[PDB]
Amino acid sequence: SDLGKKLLEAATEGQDDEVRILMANGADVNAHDRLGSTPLHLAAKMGHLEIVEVLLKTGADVNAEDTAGYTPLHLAAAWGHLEIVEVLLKHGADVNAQDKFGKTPFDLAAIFGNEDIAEVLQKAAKLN
Amino acid sequence: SDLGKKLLEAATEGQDDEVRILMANGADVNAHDRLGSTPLHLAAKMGHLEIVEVLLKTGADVNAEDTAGYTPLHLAAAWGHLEIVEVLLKHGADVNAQDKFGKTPFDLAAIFGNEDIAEVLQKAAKLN
Amino acid sequence: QTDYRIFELNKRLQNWTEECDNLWWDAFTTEFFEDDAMLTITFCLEDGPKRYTIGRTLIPRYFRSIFEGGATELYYVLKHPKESFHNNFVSLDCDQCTMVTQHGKPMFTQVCVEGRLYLEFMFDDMMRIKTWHFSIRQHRELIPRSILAMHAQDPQMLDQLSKNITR
Amino acid sequence: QTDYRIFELNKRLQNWTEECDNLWWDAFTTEFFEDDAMLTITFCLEDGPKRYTIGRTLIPRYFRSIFEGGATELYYVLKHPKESFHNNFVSLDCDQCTMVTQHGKPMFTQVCVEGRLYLEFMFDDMMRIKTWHFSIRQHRELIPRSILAMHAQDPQMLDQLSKNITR
Repeated sequence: SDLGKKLLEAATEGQDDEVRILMANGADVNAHDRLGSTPLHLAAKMGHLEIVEVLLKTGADVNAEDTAGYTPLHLAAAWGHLEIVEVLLKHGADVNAQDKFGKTPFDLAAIFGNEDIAEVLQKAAKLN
Repeated sequence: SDLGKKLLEAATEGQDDEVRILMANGADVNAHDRLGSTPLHLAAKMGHLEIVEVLLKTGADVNAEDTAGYTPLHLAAAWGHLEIVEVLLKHGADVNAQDKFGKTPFDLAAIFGNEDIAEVLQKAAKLN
Repeated sequence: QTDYRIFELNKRLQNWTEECDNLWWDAFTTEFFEDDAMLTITFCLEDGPKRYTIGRTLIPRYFRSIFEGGATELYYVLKHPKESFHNNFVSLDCDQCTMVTQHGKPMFTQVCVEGRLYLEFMFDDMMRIKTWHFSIRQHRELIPRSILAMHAQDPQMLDQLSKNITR
Repeated sequence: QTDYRIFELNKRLQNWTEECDNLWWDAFTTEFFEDDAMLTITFCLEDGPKRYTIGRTLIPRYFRSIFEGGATELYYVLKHPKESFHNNFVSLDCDQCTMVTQHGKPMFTQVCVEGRLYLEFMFDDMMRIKTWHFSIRQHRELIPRSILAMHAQDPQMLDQLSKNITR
C-alpha cells in the first residue's frame, strides 16, 4: 500500500501532523516495510515520543516483530530512548521478547551501554 | 632482438656465466629494454659488480641514458652500490650527468641518504 | 571479487560527519548488507569469552555507536584476505583484519582492534554482506608523541596515559 | 574510476615481506605506473621548501626505501578524493591523503604523513599512474600505550620518546 509506505516514512521522519493525516485517511497502523518494521518500530528507534504515543492509542501492536525478531522495545532499548521504553512498558511491551538470536531488550541495552534502560528492564522482568 | 633481451635479463639476475655466453654469441652489449635500460644500467642498480666490470671492458657505454635520462652512475648512486659507483668513475662516468629533471648522481645519493657515495661524487665533481 | 566491496565500505565511512543523520546510516547499511544480514562480534578471551549477534535492523545502530563512542574515523585494514566460492555465497576470511578508529582531543588516541574478519557475500545479490563475524585477538592504543611530550615531566598525567581504555 | 587503483596499490603493498625481491618491486611498479611516470615529493615548509622528482626507472627505488627505512607496512588513506576527466588523462586530487607506515620493535612507532596527493592516470592505458605528486602538510608519530607504560617512571627514556624522528 502507498498509504502504509507514507505512514512508515512519516513515523521515521518525526512528522506528527503527516502521521495524523495518514491515519485519518485509513493508513494501516501495522503496515510493514522491506525489513518488517512497523510505524511503531520506526518512531521508537528514531526517538519520536509523540508518534509512539499516538500509534499506541490507535491500535498499534506494541509487540510487533520485524524480520530480525526485534520489538519496538528492543529498538528503543538499543538506541537509548528512555521515555519511549517507559511508554512501551505501560502499554504492555513484553520484556522477555527474544529476537532470532534469543536476545531480550535487556541484553540490547547491556550491549550498547544504555545503563538506566537496562535497570528499568531488569526491575520489569522480576515482576510478573 | 631475443639475444639482447636475454642479456638484459642475465645482467639483472646476476648470471655471470649466462652474460659470458650471450656476449660470446654476439649479444649487443648496448641493447635497451622498454625503459631504455642497458645491461650496464641493470647490473649497476642490482649490485652485480663482476657483470658491470665485464660489460665495461667489452665496450658497454658507461654514460648510456635510459628513457628517464638516468646513467648507470645515477642508478648505482640511488641504490647505494659504492664499489660499482667507483668502477664507473674509473671508466669515465660523467658526474655532471643530468636526468630529465636536471638531477645528477650526487642529488640521487643525497635523496636516498647514500652518504659515502654522495662524498665521492662531490670530490669527483671538483676535479675536471 | 569481495575485496572492492570492503574498499567501497571504507570509502563511504570516510564521508562520516557528526551531521551524518539516521537516514544516512540506513542508506549505508542498505548499500553493503542484505535484508537478512547478521553481525557477530566475539571479544578477546582474557576478560572472559563474550559474543553478541545483531539482526539487520540494528546493524545501523552498531556502526553508529562507534562514532557515538568518540571515533572521528573508522576503516578496516584487511591483509591478504582468503576469498572462497560456494554455490549461493562467496566467503572472505581475513585473519589479519585491523579495525582502526581515530579519536579527537585531548589525547587523539588511535585504537587498533586486530582480529579475524569472516564475511559471507550473496553471489550477485549485488555482492551485499549476509554474514559479518569479527573475532578480536588483541588491540593497540596509540598516543601521538606530542601528547607524550607535553606530559613527560608529569607523573599524574603519565599515570593517566599509562592505563588502557579497555581490556 | 581511479579510486579502485589506489585500493589495488594498497592491497599489493599489504603483500610486502623482507623476502620481496628487486623483481617484485619492478612488477609492482609495472602494474601501477606508466613507462614514462614521474613521482614528486614536496616537503613541509618549516625545515625549508624541499622538492624532488624521480623518473620511472627509480620509482621502484622510492617505494623500496620506505621499507629499507624500517616500515613493516605502508598504505595510503585517501579521504573524498576529487576525480576530474580530461581528454587523454583522469586526475585524482586528495587534499586529505595519509601515508601510514608501521615500524617494528622496540617502539612500534606508527608514522602518519598527512598531505595532498595529486595523481594523473592515463585514460584506459590500463589506468596506470603517469604523475604522482605528494605535498606533505604535517606528520604525526604514534607510540603504543604499552611502550609509554613501560618507561612512565623513566625520565631518560621519556626524553628519548618525547623527541620526533623527523621535522
